[PDB]
Formats: sequence, C-alpha cells, structure tokens
Amino acid sequence: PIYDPLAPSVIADPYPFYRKLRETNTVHWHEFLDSWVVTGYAECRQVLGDTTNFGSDFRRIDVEIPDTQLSVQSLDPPEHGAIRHLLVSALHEQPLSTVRQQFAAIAAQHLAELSGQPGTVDLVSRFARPVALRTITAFLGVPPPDGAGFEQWSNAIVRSMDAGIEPARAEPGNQARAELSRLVTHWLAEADERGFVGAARRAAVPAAVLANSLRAVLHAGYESVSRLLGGVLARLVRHPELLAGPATRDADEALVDELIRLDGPVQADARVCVRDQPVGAQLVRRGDVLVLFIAAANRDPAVFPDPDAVRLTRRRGLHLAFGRGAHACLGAGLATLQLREVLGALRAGGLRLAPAGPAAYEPTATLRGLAELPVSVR
Ligand code: HEM
Ligand code: NA
Repeated sequence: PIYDPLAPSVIADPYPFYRKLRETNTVHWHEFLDSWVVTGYAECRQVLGDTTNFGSDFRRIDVEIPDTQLSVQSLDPPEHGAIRHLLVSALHEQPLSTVRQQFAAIAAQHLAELSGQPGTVDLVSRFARPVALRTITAFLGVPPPDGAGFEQWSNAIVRSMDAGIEPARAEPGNQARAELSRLVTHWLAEADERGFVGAARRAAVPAAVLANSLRAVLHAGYESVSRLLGGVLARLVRHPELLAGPATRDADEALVDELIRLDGPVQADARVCVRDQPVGAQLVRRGDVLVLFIAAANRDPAVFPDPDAVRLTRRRGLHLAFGRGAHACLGAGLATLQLREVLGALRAGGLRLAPAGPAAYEPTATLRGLAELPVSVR
C-alpha cells in the first residue's frame, strides 16, 4: 500500500501523505481496500454532487440492507428527500436567537471553569467534548447524558468507521449504535415540544428511518463539533495571533471559513458507483466504492494556494468540509454559528492557553480527533 492510514506517523499528521497521493493521482486505485481514493478538489466536488451516478444507498448496487437500518445518511433520492426535508424543517423551526444564546453561554461557562487552573489541563476532555455534548443536547432539547459514558459509546462508533482497515472495529460500533438507539427512543417518547426532537416528532416516514436519523443527528452533531473544536483549539494554542485579528463579524467569517477548511474533522466520505462514470480522467464502474478524501481536497493547491495556511482573502464557498449536494451537512449553519461563539468567548475570556506538551491524535482515520490537548492557563 501507499501508506497505512492507521499508522502512528500518518495519524500524527496525515496531510503530507494526502499531498503525496494527490501529486501522484487525484483518483488512485487502492487495491487492498478495494476502493478509489479521491484527493483532488474537482473530483471530490464532482462525486459529492452527483447522486445519480454515485450513491450512499448500497441497495442501488444490489446489496441487501434491512429496512430497520435505513437512515438519512444511507438513503438517496427520492427516498432521501422525505426524511431530509423533515429534519431541515425541524431545524428551521428553532429560533436562532435562542440557539445563539445557548451556544454562547455553554462556551463561556466551560471556558470560565478553566480560569484559575494552575496546572496542565486537557482541552479535549475539559472543553471540546463537554461543550459539544451540551451544545447538541441543548439543540435537541433533551437532558445531557453522562459525558464520560457517552464519549465511550460514541467513540466506539467513530472507530468503527475504520472497520474496512481493521475489521475488529466493526462489532463494538454495532453495540454502541444500539445503545444510542435506545437513548434516542427514550427521547422520542419523552422529549419536550421545545427543541429539535419535539419538532422532528411533529413533522413525522418510517419510524425506523426517523429514529436512526435522529441518532445520526446526535452522533454526527456531537462528534463533528467535538473534533472540530479540538483541531481548531490545537491551531489556536500554537498560533494565538489568529485571535488577534479585527474580530468583527465579517473578519471572523473569513477566519471561521479557514479554520473549518483546515481543521474540519471529516477525512473520508464514501460513495458507491451506481452507473459507470468518469471522475477526473478515470472511469469508475458500477459497483466500485470511492472514498472521497475531502480534507485532502481542502488542501488542493490548485484551489487553495499555500493550502496549509490560514489566508483571510480566499473566495468563500469553496471548501468541502461540510460536503456538497444532497447530503450536505444539515448542521453546517449551526456549526459555523457555534464556532463563531467559541472564538468570541475566547476573546472575552482574556485567558492565554499555552501548550503544555504535544497535541496527541487518536488512531481514527475517517474522523480526525485529538486524544489530548494539554495546556497551561494564564
Ligand atoms: C450540530 C452540528 C451538526 C449536525 C447536527 C450535523 C448533522 C449532519 C447530518 C444529520 C448529516 C447527514 C445529512 C444527509 O445525509 O442528508 C450530516 C452530514 C455531514 N456533516 Fe454534519 N453535522 C453537524 C456538524 C458538522 C461539522 C462541524 C462538520 C465538519 C466540519 C460536519 C460535516 C459533515 C459532512 C461532511 C457531512 C456530509 C456527509 C456526506 O457526504 O454524506 N458536520 N451532518
Ligand atoms: Na482483538
């Protein structure tokens, strides 16, 4: 193989490896994984937006998928539209003034808990994860579960996304998916009318699709926000000058766009080819699996010159960290609002967060995440 996606040196910093792949071929056949690896921006953008020839529902290539496992992320048009519009409608019903107030208060509270800490603190377990958990459960309108236990179940699902590389990772993910399903079932039965769960219940599609899709909102919301915050904090702690900018709404728009482009946690996004189709110069055939390395696409220098740097003058609307097309991230607006509020809380907190040891990364290849981010607080 080109490299081991779970090798420690790759996990420590995968972007040079992505770049070597991209420089050799933006659409490369990985024979041991039996998949195309797509690292070019143009090709990833093409595949994401074409659900006619590239799908997320493996039933379209004659794979058996029981009805009880269907979900918004594994359905394609036309079945995808009903549950997708249901979720968007429930999202759009949430008043943004309240959402922003909740997100800002959570971020400020967890930062204030850090003030007065004289030793080394781990920003993953002390900020990124608890903020994400309270953020997603406030949005859902449900009581937060225990943070440590919830992180353990959720982590099993994240690791299972790499089961094609390490098959032993599949089984813990399935047990964990079942646990999160029971959690979601309890919320469906008991949640207040305030919040996203109450709105989704009102809008309601097969009950299995709704429950699995809400589980997806919970897990995707928690893990994506948690891991984005960890990566962004890692960059801010090494480059505090990023927070020393104008700090106006528009200046922070550009900064947030760059932070999501660079530190968006989704490294890989898979599709199946339903009908033979060229991708770049290559012919992809019905039945082929494609892994879109969207974090690599977000460092493609043909689109992002000096790709590894924060540059505040790039054209907006280019990065693929939220996907593109029918399956584009449901929470992209919530996530940008949330990160804006974190930046604002950091600036108002007046706290200096200096490195107290290296950023340490977890052996997760699909969804990048820090295992630990040790800092001193001054
Ligand atoms: C509260 C925050 C979030 C929620 C509630 C959320 C929820 C979701 C949901 C439900 C989907 C599936 C959409 C569909 O298949 O139609 C999705 C897709 C996606 N999310 Fe988010 N997400 C959140 C934050 C984030 C963040 C912070 C990132 C990355 C920075 C992200 C990256 C993505 C990507 C790349 C996809 C597309 C996957 C694909 O191509 O199928 N999400 N998200
Ligand atoms: Na084992």
